[PDB]
Amino acid sequence: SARDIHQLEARIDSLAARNSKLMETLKEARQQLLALREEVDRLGQ
Amino acid sequence: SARDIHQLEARIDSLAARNSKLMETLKEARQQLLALREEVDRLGQ
Amino acid sequence: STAAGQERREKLTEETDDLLDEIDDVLEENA
Amino acid sequence: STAAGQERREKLTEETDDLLDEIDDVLEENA
Repeated sequence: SARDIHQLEARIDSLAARNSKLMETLKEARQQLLALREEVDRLGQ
Repeated sequence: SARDIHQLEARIDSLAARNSKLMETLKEARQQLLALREEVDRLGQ
Repeated sequence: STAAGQERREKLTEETDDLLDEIDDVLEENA
Repeated sequence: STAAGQERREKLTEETDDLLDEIDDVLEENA
């Protein structure tokens, strides 16, 4: 119970960090997708 | 304790689903970034 | 420059726009 | 078509490559 609580909390901390990293990487992807779409429009015009 | 264990389990379930969604969306962004990089190289060729 | 080339760039940009809107949704829902 | 336009597309593709390798890292570490 004390040990279960502690291991449930550490799994939460872990997923929380993973989600944070995934979210950051996705915001970077968002920005680079937009920059490549603008270059594709410039190249095709 | 029963109620705590359940709430920690439901937060874990929640974060697990969020991670899954973020991961899926990032795999999609990966494929689209590659397709845009190939079009950039075709247009600048 | 060909019709097939223009159609390909339109398809790719349109898919990119659908993914940008979906990314923005994902990022706001995970807030 | 200009030297600046070529340098721009090279910068953009090289940044896209760095982000592709980082995405692959992130996706493998996740699993």
